[PDB]
Amino acid sequence: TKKVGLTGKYGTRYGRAARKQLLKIETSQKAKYTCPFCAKDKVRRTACGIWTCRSCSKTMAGGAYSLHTEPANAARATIRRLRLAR
Amino acid sequence: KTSGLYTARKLRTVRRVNRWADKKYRKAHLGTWLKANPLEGACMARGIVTQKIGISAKQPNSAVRKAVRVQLTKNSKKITAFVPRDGSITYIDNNDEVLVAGFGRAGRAVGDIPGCRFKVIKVAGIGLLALFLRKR
Amino acid sequence: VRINVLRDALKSICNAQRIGKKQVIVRPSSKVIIEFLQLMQKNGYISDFAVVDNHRSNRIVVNLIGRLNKAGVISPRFDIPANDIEKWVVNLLPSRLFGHIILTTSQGIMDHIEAQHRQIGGKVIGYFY
Amino acid sequence: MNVDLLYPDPVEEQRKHKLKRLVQGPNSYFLEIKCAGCQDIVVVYSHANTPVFCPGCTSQISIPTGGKCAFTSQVERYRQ
Amino acid sequence: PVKRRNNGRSKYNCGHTNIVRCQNCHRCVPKDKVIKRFTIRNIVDNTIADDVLNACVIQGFAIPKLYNKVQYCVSCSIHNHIVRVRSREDRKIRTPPK
Amino acid sequence: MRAKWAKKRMRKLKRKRRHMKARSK
Amino acid sequence: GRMHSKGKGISRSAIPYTRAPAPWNKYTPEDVCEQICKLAKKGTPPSRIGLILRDQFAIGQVKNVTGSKIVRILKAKGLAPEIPEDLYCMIKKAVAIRKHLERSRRDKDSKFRLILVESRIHRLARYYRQARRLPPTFRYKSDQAAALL
RNA sequence: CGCUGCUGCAGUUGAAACGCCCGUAGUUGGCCCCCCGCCGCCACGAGGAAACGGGAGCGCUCCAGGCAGGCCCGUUGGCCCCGCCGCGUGGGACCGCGCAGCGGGCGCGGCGCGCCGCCGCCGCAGCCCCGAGGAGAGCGGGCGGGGGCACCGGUACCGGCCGGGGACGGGUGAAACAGGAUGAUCCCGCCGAGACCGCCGGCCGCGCAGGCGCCUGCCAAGACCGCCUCUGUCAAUCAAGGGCGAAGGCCGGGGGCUAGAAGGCGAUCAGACACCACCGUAUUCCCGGCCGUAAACGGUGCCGCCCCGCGGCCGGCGCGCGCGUCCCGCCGGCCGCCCAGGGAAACCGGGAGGCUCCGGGCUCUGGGGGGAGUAUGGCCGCAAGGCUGAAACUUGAAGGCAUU
Repeated sequence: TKKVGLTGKYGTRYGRAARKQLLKIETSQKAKYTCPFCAKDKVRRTACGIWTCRSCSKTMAGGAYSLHTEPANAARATIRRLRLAR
Repeated sequence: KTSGLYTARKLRTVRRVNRWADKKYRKAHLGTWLKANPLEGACMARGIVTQKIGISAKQPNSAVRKAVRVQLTKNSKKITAFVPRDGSITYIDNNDEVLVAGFGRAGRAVGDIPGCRFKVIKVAGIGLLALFLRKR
Repeated sequence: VRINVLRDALKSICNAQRIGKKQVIVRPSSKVIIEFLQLMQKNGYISDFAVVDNHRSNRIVVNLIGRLNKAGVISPRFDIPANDIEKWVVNLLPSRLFGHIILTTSQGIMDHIEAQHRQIGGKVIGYFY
Repeated sequence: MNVDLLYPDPVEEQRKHKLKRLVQGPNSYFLEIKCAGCQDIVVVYSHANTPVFCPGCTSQISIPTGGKCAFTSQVERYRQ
Repeated sequence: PVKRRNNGRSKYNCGHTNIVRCQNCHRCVPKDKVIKRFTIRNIVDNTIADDVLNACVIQGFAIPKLYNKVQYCVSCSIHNHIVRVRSREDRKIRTPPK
Repeated sequence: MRAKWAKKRMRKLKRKRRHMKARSK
Repeated sequence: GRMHSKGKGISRSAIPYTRAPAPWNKYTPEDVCEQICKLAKKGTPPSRIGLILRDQFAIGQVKNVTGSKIVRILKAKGLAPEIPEDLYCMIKKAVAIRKHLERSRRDKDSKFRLILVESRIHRLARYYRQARRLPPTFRYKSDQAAALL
């Protein structure tokens, strides 16, 4: 138990860069996110892009390793401003 | 400075740590010098002269100060010692016992003899001064 | 923070004399400063000292006749053995006959000359010459 | 001039700060003031920052400021 | 020794000033140390102003002025005589002279 | 800048020395 | 000097020399103690209870008119704040900066002010715990602070 | 040798204030109660080996000595000193520190007492220092390039065009390599992209420092001020420990206009591979982490006190007056000049003053020049490297500030 928290599965294999990158992505993939609809931290991933709330029971499209993504958060915000204008 | 009736420990610690900062205390009490000194705490030591050599004078003086390369018996450490007085190198011959004593600068070098830390005092068991005055 | 009340009071007393003023006001009044001023007044170094009642920590107005050279506090209050009340005299003041070190003793806060006669030793509060 | 201490000038003391003075003292007072609707006098702080309402006209008579409270309705003066 | 209390800069109650460049040298110079002489001149020289003023067919148009803040680096300023090396006595003077 | 140039020279000797210790482990 | 800033300021309050009630003031100790008790019913903090007595009523100094300070009046009625108001007011501020921090992760300046405010809550709590004005069990954590407010 | 500094060193520039802020131990704590209980404290006791040291007497011929000697105090050989944190008694200023109700009676509680109870039993003024130019909290009122986040506008540079028109254009110290009838440069009409926030813009301001400047909207804060608001010392500095920290750099993505480490190049010059011209990769810029350094400066740690005038600016507040961004003050910040004072001077005087006349509190660091911020071990970092950190050895100066 120390630096390689979830990447201990790999063992002494695949090299440090891959394990460090995997530690960020795998932690995000295995994380629990807040349902936009039910506001409870029970959204988990079923497949890349498919995230399902285990309380709300709602499936939402999302980033492969995160419910929301940085490009997409920008897009919703631009769409609301542009929609308010038109 | 620390000014508390209960600050004696801090003041003692500061003196202990700060005392070593002065170079002369560190030479005297660290103990590195005692191991390093070719004469280990001794006033002087005996040795055999492997080579009679002359060390050129440092500027601005110009001279071939006469010196001997001596292997001290106690530590088997070879050293350079100046043979004092005029033309007294003649008494020294290589493969001859000699006694080497400090130059009075406590391991430092005196005047224009570069890197000479000691002077011969007795060659073949007879004092160099006596030979130059022709006493013996 | 204002740890030593005496030091602030006595530096103001000496700063006012150096410019040369007739009245000085000391911001904090302490019963020890009041005693210190009293010993100096009796010896004649200073005149009347008036303790205004702030109802908070109080103030002191000390009248200066101009005869005080240096008045100071030795901090920490150090412990002076009776066979050392003479050692302090030469290190701190000018001449044995002129000058007064105040030391607190079980008998009270008194000048060293008095303590030396009583054969008692206390804890030094400060030097007034 | 022989003006000295322990007995200092009142006018000179006012200009000096409340705590930087021989006796630290209030710089504020209470005001006897009379409203347009009600002629009874309400005693108010001179530096009230609280919302203060008249015992008569429903609207507050106190307007809070950085220093002395300003008033919105009729004004009396100098409490006695 | 410290030559100037100002330290050659007018920085007071600050740790950093916006960089500007010498107009001549192009050296980055903190805004406080720049020489900064503002100049208001005329679009054409006085020697040509008379002839241009006569030429204009407009009723009352003066030669329009050009406003530029020249900011110079220390070296650019001493070489181009914008500022002079003064004695320790006159170094203190602050009023614009001449 | 002889002090800044001495430090760089010291660093290019310490990195060489660190490499030499690594050859022998 | 300010505890957590290199700032020096003096904007204090100067209590009068007279510790005796003013002549114009007509409120008996019970009259103002009643106001203090009804102001506690509104839930107003003792800093506000003291201000309300000062401006709507004319009792500029409560201890002058009564014999005890606002919290002594409250403690006698057992109506004092369970958590002393000073700590509680710091705790409101800590949660308020923490709420803003939840939206913005790049306000390093805001985070810094939190460390200073939190440090006060710890310092005042240790004094309050030692005085026993706070139960010894009390611990200000941070994540659990939202519930504590 | 005050070159180790308790007395008693130094740290603006000679060597040396940690880049900043929080912070635990540690150290240090405003004022305050006359009366005692425990402290430390101090006084004097006992009791503790001589030698030695100091010292009484004594002519070993003097002497270094030695306790001798002279018909002799009970002839001498006295007396002082083991630093003793031990003890005994006294004092109780200073120094900390004490939460609990008392008191009467019963009562001779198993030779005297206290306990330990029990009874309101009517005897207690029964039971609160005050409110720090300490600190936190509050409310009010303005304040600012303080922070974040979204939105945005403006030219300029660069590129891609449409038109026009015609020989050179760049570049410089002078040039030269690049560019130009594939019509460049130049002018206009547009367009793309990415940076950047001009002039206003400062002895302005804000921020804990590093730092901070488009336009709008939002969010949380912050110092200052005013106060008859609250609390009642809740504090000061700080190893260990946490966070932050220009630029350059590194890592994983985005982006790529401008400059531009490297690279290449034309001119130089004996040679320049350098400066100067030109092209240009990393970089610059964004997001998520690292790094942990700067002449991170005021080369000046932090909290507190008094301290001499004359100014300017800045943010509050109040006073005067008819009355104006007027005037005088107050508080806080930024500053200039400065009488003393200090200093080796330079100078500093909102301190570097109140210091050989040397002692308000706390931390840090230095101890001639090098070797060397090296070696080695450690810790940390992806690395670069950071933090810690010698010695052998060498040397008579190195340095500060002034004056010709």
